[PDB]
Amino acid sequence: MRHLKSGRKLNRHSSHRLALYRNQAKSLLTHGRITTTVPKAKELRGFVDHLIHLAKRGDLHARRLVLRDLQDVKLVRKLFDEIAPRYRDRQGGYTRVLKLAERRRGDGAPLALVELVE
Amino acid sequence: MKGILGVKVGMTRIFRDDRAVPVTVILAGPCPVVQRRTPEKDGYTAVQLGFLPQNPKRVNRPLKGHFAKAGVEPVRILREIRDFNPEGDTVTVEIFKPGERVDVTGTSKGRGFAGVMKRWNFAGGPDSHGAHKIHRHPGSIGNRKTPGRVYKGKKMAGHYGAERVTVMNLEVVDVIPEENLLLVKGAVPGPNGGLVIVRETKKA
Amino acid sequence: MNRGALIKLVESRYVRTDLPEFRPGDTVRVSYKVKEGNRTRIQDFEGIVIRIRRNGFNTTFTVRKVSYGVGVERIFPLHSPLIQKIDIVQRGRARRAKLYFIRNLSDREIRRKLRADRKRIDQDRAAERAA
Amino acid sequence: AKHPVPKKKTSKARRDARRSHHALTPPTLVPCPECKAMKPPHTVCPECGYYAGRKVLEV
Amino acid sequence: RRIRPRPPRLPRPRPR
Amino acid sequence: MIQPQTYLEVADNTGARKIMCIRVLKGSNAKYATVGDVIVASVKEAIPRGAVKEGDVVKAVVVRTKKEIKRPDGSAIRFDDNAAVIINNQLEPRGTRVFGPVARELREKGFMKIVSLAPEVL
RNA sequence: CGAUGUCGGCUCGUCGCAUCCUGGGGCUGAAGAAGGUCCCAAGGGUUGGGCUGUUCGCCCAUUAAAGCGGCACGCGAGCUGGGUUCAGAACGUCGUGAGACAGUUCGGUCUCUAUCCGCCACGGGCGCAGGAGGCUUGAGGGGGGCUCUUCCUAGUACGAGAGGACCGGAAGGGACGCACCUCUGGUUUCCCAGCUGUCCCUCCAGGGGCAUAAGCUGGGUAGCCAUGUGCGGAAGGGAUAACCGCUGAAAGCAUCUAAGCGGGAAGCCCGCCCCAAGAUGAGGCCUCCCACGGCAGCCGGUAAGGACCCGGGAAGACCACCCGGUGGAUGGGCCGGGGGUGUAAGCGCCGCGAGGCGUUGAGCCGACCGGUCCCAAUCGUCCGAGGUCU
RNA sequence: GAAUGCCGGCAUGAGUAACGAUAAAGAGGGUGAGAAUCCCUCUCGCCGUAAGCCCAAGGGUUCCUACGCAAUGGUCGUCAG
RNA sequence: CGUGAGGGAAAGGUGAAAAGAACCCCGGGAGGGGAGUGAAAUAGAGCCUGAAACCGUGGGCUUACAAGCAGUCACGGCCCC
Ligand SMILES: [K+]
Ligand SMILES: [Mg+2]
Ligand SMILES: [Mg+2]
Ligand SMILES: [Mg+2]
Ligand SMILES: [Mg+2]
Ligand SMILES: [Mg+2]
Ligand SMILES: [Mg+2]
Ligand SMILES: [Mg+2]
Ligand SMILES: [Mg+2]
Ligand SMILES: [Mg+2]
Ligand SMILES: [Mg+2]
Ligand SMILES: [Mg+2]
Ligand SMILES: [Mg+2]
Ligand SMILES: [Mg+2]
Ligand SMILES: [Mg+2]
Ligand SMILES: [Mg+2]
Ligand SMILES: [Mg+2]
Ligand SMILES: [Mg+2]
Ligand SMILES: [Mg+2]
Ligand SMILES: [Mg+2]
Ligand SMILES: [Mg+2]
Ligand SMILES: [Mg+2]
Ligand SMILES: [Mg+2]
Ligand SMILES: [Mg+2]
Ligand SMILES: [Mg+2]
Ligand SMILES: [Mg+2]
Ligand SMILES: [Mg+2]
Ligand SMILES: [Mg+2]
Ligand SMILES: [Mg+2]
Ligand SMILES: [Mg+2]
Ligand SMILES: [Mg+2]
Ligand SMILES: [Mg+2]
Ligand SMILES: [Mg+2]
Ligand SMILES: [Mg+2]
Ligand SMILES: [Mg+2]
Ligand SMILES: [Mg+2]
Ligand SMILES: [Mg+2]
Ligand SMILES: [Mg+2]
Ligand SMILES: [Mg+2]
Ligand SMILES: [Mg+2]
Ligand SMILES: [Mg+2]
Ligand SMILES: [Mg+2]
Ligand SMILES: [Mg+2]
Ligand SMILES: [Mg+2]
Ligand SMILES: [Mg+2]
Ligand SMILES: [Mg+2]
Ligand SMILES: [Mg+2]
Ligand SMILES: [Mg+2]
Ligand SMILES: [Mg+2]
Ligand SMILES: [Mg+2]
Ligand SMILES: [Mg+2]
Ligand SMILES: [Mg+2]
Ligand SMILES: [Mg+2]
Ligand SMILES: [Mg+2]
Ligand SMILES: [Mg+2]
Ligand SMILES: [Mg+2]
Ligand SMILES: [Mg+2]
Ligand SMILES: [Mg+2]
Ligand SMILES: [Mg+2]
Ligand SMILES: [Mg+2]
Ligand SMILES: [Mg+2]
Ligand SMILES: [Mg+2]
Ligand SMILES: [Mg+2]
Ligand SMILES: [Mg+2]
Ligand SMILES: [Mg+2]
Ligand SMILES: [Mg+2]
Ligand SMILES: [Mg+2]
Ligand SMILES: [Mg+2]
Ligand SMILES: [Mg+2]
Ligand SMILES: [Mg+2]
Ligand SMILES: [Mg+2]
Ligand SMILES: [Mg+2]
Ligand SMILES: [Mg+2]
Ligand SMILES: [Mg+2]
Ligand SMILES: [Mg+2]
Ligand SMILES: [Mg+2]
Ligand SMILES: [Mg+2]
Ligand SMILES: [Mg+2]
Ligand SMILES: [Mg+2]
Ligand SMILES: [Mg+2]
Ligand SMILES: [Mg+2]
Ligand SMILES: [Mg+2]
Ligand SMILES: [Mg+2]
Ligand SMILES: [Mg+2]
Ligand SMILES: [Mg+2]
Ligand SMILES: [Mg+2]
Ligand SMILES: [Mg+2]
Ligand SMILES: [Mg+2]
Ligand SMILES: [Mg+2]
Ligand SMILES: [Mg+2]
Ligand SMILES: [Mg+2]
Ligand SMILES: [Mg+2]
Ligand SMILES: [Mg+2]
Ligand SMILES: [Mg+2]
Ligand SMILES: [Mg+2]
Ligand SMILES: [Mg+2]
Ligand SMILES: [Mg+2]
Ligand SMILES: [Mg+2]
Ligand SMILES: [Mg+2]
Ligand SMILES: [Mg+2]
Ligand SMILES: [Mg+2]
Ligand SMILES: [Mg+2]
Ligand SMILES: [Mg+2]
Ligand SMILES: [Mg+2]
Ligand SMILES: [Mg+2]
Ligand SMILES: [Mg+2]
Ligand SMILES: [Mg+2]
Ligand SMILES: [Mg+2]
Ligand SMILES: [Mg+2]
Ligand SMILES: [Mg+2]
Ligand SMILES: [Mg+2]
Ligand SMILES: [Mg+2]
Ligand SMILES: [Mg+2]
Ligand SMILES: [Mg+2]
Ligand SMILES: [Mg+2]
Ligand SMILES: [Mg+2]
Ligand SMILES: [Mg+2]
Ligand SMILES: [Mg+2]
Ligand SMILES: [Mg+2]
Ligand SMILES: [Mg+2]
Ligand SMILES: [Mg+2]
Ligand SMILES: [Mg+2]
Ligand SMILES: [Mg+2]
Ligand SMILES: [Mg+2]
Ligand SMILES: [Mg+2]
Ligand SMILES: [Mg+2]
Ligand SMILES: [Mg+2]
Ligand SMILES: [Mg+2]
Ligand SMILES: [Mg+2]
Ligand SMILES: [Mg+2]
Ligand SMILES: [Mg+2]
Ligand SMILES: [Mg+2]
Ligand SMILES: [Mg+2]
Ligand SMILES: [Mg+2]
Ligand SMILES: [Mg+2]
Ligand SMILES: [Mg+2]
Ligand SMILES: [Mg+2]
Ligand SMILES: [Mg+2]
Ligand SMILES: [Mg+2]
Ligand SMILES: [Mg+2]
Ligand SMILES: [Mg+2]
Ligand SMILES: [Mg+2]
Ligand SMILES: [Mg+2]
Ligand SMILES: [Mg+2]
Ligand SMILES: [Mg+2]
Ligand SMILES: [Mg+2]
Ligand SMILES: [Mg+2]
Ligand SMILES: [Mg+2]
Ligand SMILES: [Mg+2]
Ligand SMILES: [Mg+2]
Ligand SMILES: [Mg+2]
Ligand SMILES: [Mg+2]
Ligand SMILES: [Mg+2]
Ligand SMILES: [Mg+2]
Ligand SMILES: [Mg+2]
Ligand SMILES: [Mg+2]
Ligand SMILES: [Mg+2]
Ligand SMILES: [Mg+2]
Ligand SMILES: [Mg+2]
Ligand SMILES: [Mg+2]
Ligand SMILES: [Mg+2]
Ligand SMILES: [Mg+2]
Ligand SMILES: [Mg+2]
Ligand SMILES: [Mg+2]
Ligand SMILES: [Mg+2]
Ligand SMILES: [Mg+2]
Ligand SMILES: [Mg+2]
Ligand SMILES: [Mg+2]
Ligand SMILES: [Mg+2]
Ligand SMILES: [Mg+2]
Ligand SMILES: [Mg+2]
Ligand SMILES: [Mg+2]
Ligand SMILES: [Mg+2]
Ligand SMILES: [Mg+2]
Ligand SMILES: [Mg+2]
Ligand SMILES: [Mg+2]
Ligand SMILES: [Mg+2]
Ligand SMILES: [Mg+2]
Ligand SMILES: [Mg+2]
Ligand SMILES: [Mg+2]
Ligand SMILES: [Mg+2]
Ligand SMILES: [Mg+2]
Ligand SMILES: [Mg+2]
Ligand SMILES: [Mg+2]
Ligand SMILES: [Mg+2]
Ligand SMILES: [Mg+2]
Ligand SMILES: [Mg+2]
Ligand SMILES: [Mg+2]
Ligand SMILES: [Mg+2]
Ligand SMILES: [Mg+2]
Ligand SMILES: [Mg+2]
Ligand SMILES: [Mg+2]
Ligand SMILES: [Mg+2]
Ligand SMILES: [Mg+2]
Ligand SMILES: [Mg+2]
Ligand SMILES: [Mg+2]
Ligand SMILES: [Mg+2]
Ligand SMILES: [Mg+2]
Ligand SMILES: [Mg+2]
Ligand SMILES: [Mg+2]
Ligand SMILES: [Mg+2]
Ligand SMILES: [Mg+2]
Ligand SMILES: [Mg+2]
Ligand SMILES: [Mg+2]
Ligand SMILES: [Mg+2]
Ligand SMILES: [Mg+2]
Ligand SMILES: [Mg+2]
Ligand SMILES: [Mg+2]
Ligand SMILES: [Mg+2]
Ligand SMILES: [Zn+2]
Repeated sequence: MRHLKSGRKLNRHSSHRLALYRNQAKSLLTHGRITTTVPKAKELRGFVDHLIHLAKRGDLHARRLVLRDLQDVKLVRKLFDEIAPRYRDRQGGYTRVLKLAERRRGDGAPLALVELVE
Repeated sequence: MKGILGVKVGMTRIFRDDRAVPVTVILAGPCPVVQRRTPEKDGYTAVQLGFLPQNPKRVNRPLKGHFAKAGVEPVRILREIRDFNPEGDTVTVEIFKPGERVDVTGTSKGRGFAGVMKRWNFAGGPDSHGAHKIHRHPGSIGNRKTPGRVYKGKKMAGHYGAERVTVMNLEVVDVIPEENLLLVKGAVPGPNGGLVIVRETKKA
Repeated sequence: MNRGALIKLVESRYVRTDLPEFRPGDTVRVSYKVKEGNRTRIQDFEGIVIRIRRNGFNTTFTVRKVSYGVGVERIFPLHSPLIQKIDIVQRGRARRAKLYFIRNLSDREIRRKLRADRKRIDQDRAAERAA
Repeated sequence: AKHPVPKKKTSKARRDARRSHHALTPPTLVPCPECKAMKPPHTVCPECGYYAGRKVLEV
Repeated sequence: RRIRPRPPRLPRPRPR
Repeated sequence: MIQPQTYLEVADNTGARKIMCIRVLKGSNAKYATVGDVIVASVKEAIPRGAVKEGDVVKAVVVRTKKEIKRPDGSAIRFDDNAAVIINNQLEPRGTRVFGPVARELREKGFMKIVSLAPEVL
């Protein structure tokens, strides 16, 4: 049973799943768009959207919060300076996931892109 | 033999005469009768009841014909109450008064493929003293050459829950017509937001 | 439909607003209605609140005291009509929301560990000045 | 355990009757409104790079 | 319940 | 929640200090006894020259439990030990005193004498 | 004998009845209560512990009772391996000896993969002469079936007394079962906090990794849960068993019977809950579709409708089932509430300092109850009747 | 036609068990007919009285470079003992 | 294979003649389709003949209320001559 439980396990133990979401966000907040597996893609939506929302608030507390996951002072700066402001009026939904048409060769995994919204 | 359709909403406890009473709230009314079954036409006596409004877009054509013949707005579920004839065209909570004693049918929580210990309360195996990869196993399932087969009905693992369960003889603690609310004492099958059926009890 | 709303509605007729607020660590006197033979009376229970479970109307609090050499804990539903009044006899200061740990301390250690919350004391005296 | 083992070789008929459920179902495809090419629904067209009536991705 | 103990008729099996 | 093997402090001046339950007297197979239930127990430890000595097989009523007990008013109550008071086959106490509070459930179950002897009923 | 694994235990039971208890009786050397003894009855029930490898037995404490047997002395491709069949070693005894002993002692390898039948669950297919969406009837199955105490009747009938009822009526329990999470009590793998060593970011402050597959410690929502909560055993109707009759011959009397009619069990049939029309004997009702083309038939396009695909779900191994797909609140984000944690960072003040106070119930914040089209369920495709004959 | 016969071929079990330490991965860029699996970068994790380094035995060209991918590599391969 | 003494295999066939398939086509290659050689190419080198087990495609008949050492005897239906 799993009744009303939220959030995938992704066949990773606790701390590895965590590093996964961080490294994804790092990659995403860097290139603005990445490709991953669909389940990985759906889980990233929330994790980054939360960080982006904290950049929108701009205070010191927010930066130190975000910096716990992202770790890179430059990248945080980018998030706070470049990324965030172009979402001031956007209330949630700062990311999108769209599904790709071709599976991977070596394991047939369904791929998708995840990107930051305009 | 009166009955009504409803939804399970959640439990709490109220206070009545320095006593705490666990209750379950059910949203029951109102339910429009949309067909009646008679001994002439159908062989028996019932009242087909409808419940919860439906987006008429989502109701197909064979169904649209059925409601219109009743003079009735489209509805999410149809269910019958057997041996029941309310005079009105609509049934509400007003048919049960506090103190009345009722039966409720719900669809039980589903435990999926359940082990033998959860489903049938077997004892499993010992947990040390040499117990070997059998700690939750059923044990013997038979004899030897006689009869040399397994009985029908033998309790084994398999799906559990998500099945029709009726709990009987519950006390009606209160009814709130202004909200179509029904307060029954005790526990009702199924998850919150679940469909239920509430009948007058068959208990004396 | 709003299922949570319906619940709180049923519940609402029993909700009390008349009782004082209090925090775990505080010392409190709960005047509880009790029945025996053949009468009903008011029996006081006075101790530290060591826990506060919150579930809206179903919030319950737990109070602990030593009576004639034995430790006693009492659990009360906060909106129980059987409670007449609750009197804050002292404000205490925990750094912790559940205080199970005092079960294993001496009367001395407890006094050290739960110092008077002087802030909420001035605060209690700031009110108690009526117009 | 005691090493269960098959008692009889399975008949050609019975192995093939087990396979009576093994047929693949053809992939489900729809034309893409821009380049008319056949593609999986709800996916970005991998031929012309369009999904939801706008160019999304460089093919 | 047979009152006279009955001999084993097979050894406990060994790797042999 | 008292069952066979469970030790209990005795809350009286009978002379026993600790008794160990060996049987709960509530039907053919009751699993646990609680406040107001009569148990049968052995005396595991006693003071010099009591009305009882180590080794006796006595009866006692449970007066305090460490598993909390629930009440019809929606409250509960719980004590720090499990204690009992030794009795005779007439449900009367055997000692002349009882120590510490006892549960009000005792009154309802007809252990009147004990309740008056108790310093406090909670 | 080109192998039918062997005591006891555990686990899971199912059956017999020559019945341990609970139900119905006859006789009694049956006053009452309580027994004795035989008859009917297999529905349910039949406890925990000490000793011993034990089955058995004895004992302790209870009990309505602590029933006896069958199923390869049921059950080792289900577990144990204490008993007992190997090799080591010792004691008593036998033998010159090697060695031996229904004599004893300590130790001694128990095999991941189920093909077929069978069983528990779940689908796919075809069928149920038009094709469809709903709602159902119940043939036939299964589940269940226990019982104690106290009180009133009444300290009455009965008895010298001790004691102590039938019938009837209330209340409270034990074990078992189903469901549930409001309370009580668990878990709650990252929801919060505290703490150590070390390496790091970025020097201070502030943080991050690692110490488990949570480093440790104090807590903990939803969910899943029991120790917690509700409810169930029935009631009632019918037919009977033993047993008791009514009327009554044969057989002028007598007879429960040969004709006929009563009473009578926890048992039987029904009633209660669950499954069920593959019930091929394929049922019924309501409603929608339509008599289209080319050649009881085939082919093509459609109708009602359905599937595919997608967002999901206290549904779930896959499958299925249920909800939703922009005409939209399905998930995700975001806002509000709940809920947990228990006063963040930063700054100001106090102290030489570890720290302390205020700002501040602050900051953070899974799942819960809601709101909101910010993100994503785009766009679509394929199936799918034209109704056999008296 | 049988000898649990001999040699060979091909079935069944079955698209099943398994794919050899639970130290762990993610993304971007490149190459190419083809890439989860080769190269490059960044991030994350693991060993560190070693899972680093140097000798002796044993092995005997496995070393370096270019060009390759039928087979060997438990998948893949453009990589490689 | 075995430390060694020692043990100890499997494996023959294009065609008369290489005339061993230029060249084009799909393909990274393998492989194939044409062209060509030959009396013959299911003689194409994984090559005389090419049996059987075994796997596949296509066609007729048949099968989803049926109880089986799988055949046989009878009858009827459908398909072929
Ligand atoms: K022997
Ligand atoms: Mg489930
Ligand atoms: Mg689990
Ligand atoms: Mg959800
Ligand atoms: Mg997580
Ligand atoms: Mg999940
Ligand atoms: Mg995996
Ligand atoms: Mg992994
Ligand atoms: Mg984990
Ligand atoms: Mg870790
Ligand atoms: Mg890790
Ligand atoms: Mg998409
Ligand atoms: Mg690959
Ligand atoms: Mg796809
Ligand atoms: Mg239902
Ligand atoms: Mg189990
Ligand atoms: Mg169960
Ligand atoms: Mg259980
Ligand atoms: Mg067990
Ligand atoms: Mg054991
Ligand atoms: Mg266990
Ligand atoms: Mg073992
Ligand atoms: Mg083993
Ligand atoms: Mg184990
Ligand atoms: Mg056996
Ligand atoms: Mg066996
Ligand atoms: Mg048989
Ligand atoms: Mg199910
Ligand atoms: Mg009321
Ligand atoms: Mg629920
Ligand atoms: Mg709620
Ligand atoms: Mg409302
Ligand atoms: Mg008092
Ligand atoms: Mg075995
Ligand atoms: Mg096995
Ligand atoms: Mg094993
Ligand atoms: Mg095996
Ligand atoms: Mg076999
Ligand atoms: Mg075959
Ligand atoms: Mg075949
Ligand atoms: Mg098969
Ligand atoms: Mg002694
Ligand atoms: Mg033999
Ligand atoms: Mg054999
Ligand atoms: Mg054999
Ligand atoms: Mg054999
Ligand atoms: Mg054998
Ligand atoms: Mg008999
Ligand atoms: Mg009797
Ligand atoms: Mg008598
Ligand atoms: Mg007498
Ligand atoms: Mg008798
Ligand atoms: Mg008799
Ligand atoms: Mg019986
Ligand atoms: Mg039986
Ligand atoms: Mg029996
Ligand atoms: Mg013992
Ligand atoms: Mg024993
Ligand atoms: Mg014994
Ligand atoms: Mg022993
Ligand atoms: Mg013996
Ligand atoms: Mg008796
Ligand atoms: Mg016994
Ligand atoms: Mg038996
Ligand atoms: Mg036997
Ligand atoms: Mg046996
Ligand atoms: Mg056996
Ligand atoms: Mg074994
Ligand atoms: Mg055995
Ligand atoms: Mg065997
Ligand atoms: Mg066997
Ligand atoms: Mg087993
Ligand atoms: Mg042994
Ligand atoms: Mg012995
Ligand atoms: Mg031995
Ligand atoms: Mg030996
Ligand atoms: Mg010896
Ligand atoms: Mg000797
Ligand atoms: Mg001699
Ligand atoms: Mg001698
Ligand atoms: Mg001999
Ligand atoms: Mg001898
Ligand atoms: Mg011998
Ligand atoms: Mg002897
Ligand atoms: Mg000896
Ligand atoms: Mg031994
Ligand atoms: Mg040893
Ligand atoms: Mg083993
Ligand atoms: Mg297998
Ligand atoms: Mg099988
Ligand atoms: Mg078979
Ligand atoms: Mg089916
Ligand atoms: Mg199907
Ligand atoms: Mg009918
Ligand atoms: Mg049948
Ligand atoms: Mg029936
Ligand atoms: Mg039945
Ligand atoms: Mg009386
Ligand atoms: Mg009862
Ligand atoms: Mg809750
Ligand atoms: Mg809880
Ligand atoms: Mg609670
Ligand atoms: Mg709790
Ligand atoms: Mg965290
Ligand atoms: Mg941590
Ligand atoms: Mg650190
Ligand atoms: Mg620092
Ligand atoms: Mg590190
Ligand atoms: Mg490390
Ligand atoms: Mg680690
Ligand atoms: Mg806890
Ligand atoms: Mg914890
Ligand atoms: Mg929780
Ligand atoms: Mg329980
Ligand atoms: Mg009856
Ligand atoms: Mg009768
Ligand atoms: Mg007579
Ligand atoms: Mg007469
Ligand atoms: Mg005569
Ligand atoms: Mg007659
Ligand atoms: Mg009769
Ligand atoms: Mg009769
Ligand atoms: Mg009579
Ligand atoms: Mg009964
Ligand atoms: Mg049904
Ligand atoms: Mg049908
Ligand atoms: Mg049906
Ligand atoms: Mg039939
Ligand atoms: Mg039908
Ligand atoms: Mg799903
Ligand atoms: Mg739909
Ligand atoms: Mg659509
Ligand atoms: Mg649309
Ligand atoms: Mg939404
Ligand atoms: Mg939402
Ligand atoms: Mg809140
Ligand atoms: Mg709060
Ligand atoms: Mg502060
Ligand atoms: Mg601060
Ligand atoms: Mg200073
Ligand atoms: Mg909040
Ligand atoms: Mg959130
Ligand atoms: Mg709206
Ligand atoms: Mg399209
Ligand atoms: Mg022959
Ligand atoms: Mg062989
Ligand atoms: Mg063989
Ligand atoms: Mg054989
Ligand atoms: Mg051979
Ligand atoms: Mg041969
Ligand atoms: Mg051979
Ligand atoms: Mg061979
Ligand atoms: Mg094969
Ligand atoms: Mg498979
Ligand atoms: Mg298999
Ligand atoms: Mg498998
Ligand atoms: Mg292997
Ligand atoms: Mg596998
Ligand atoms: Mg590996
Ligand atoms: Mg591995
Ligand atoms: Mg490990
Ligand atoms: Mg890459
Ligand atoms: Mg790339
Ligand atoms: Mg690759
Ligand atoms: Mg590749
Ligand atoms: Mg590389
Ligand atoms: Mg070191
Ligand atoms: Mg060398
Ligand atoms: Mg070598
Ligand atoms: Mg070489
Ligand atoms: Mg070199
Ligand atoms: Mg080289
Ligand atoms: Mg190299
Ligand atoms: Mg190279
Ligand atoms: Mg290769
Ligand atoms: Mg290749
Ligand atoms: Mg080559
Ligand atoms: Mg290879
Ligand atoms: Mg390979
Ligand atoms: Mg390998
Ligand atoms: Mg390759
Ligand atoms: Mg290459
Ligand atoms: Mg290599
Ligand atoms: Mg050798
Ligand atoms: Mg060699
Ligand atoms: Mg040799
Ligand atoms: Mg040769
Ligand atoms: Mg030649
Ligand atoms: Mg030649
Ligand atoms: Mg070419
Ligand atoms: Mg090419
Ligand atoms: Mg070529
Ligand atoms: Mg070709
Ligand atoms: Mg060619
Ligand atoms: Mg030619
Ligand atoms: Mg010729
Ligand atoms: Mg030829
Ligand atoms: Mg030839
Ligand atoms: Mg060949
Ligand atoms: Mg020749
Ligand atoms: Mg040839
Ligand atoms: Mg050939
Ligand atoms: Mg052939
Ligand atoms: Mg064929
Ligand atoms: Mg039939
Ligand atoms: Mg047929
Ligand atoms: Mg037959
Ligand atoms: Mg004939
Ligand atoms: Mg013929
Ligand atoms: Zn396109």
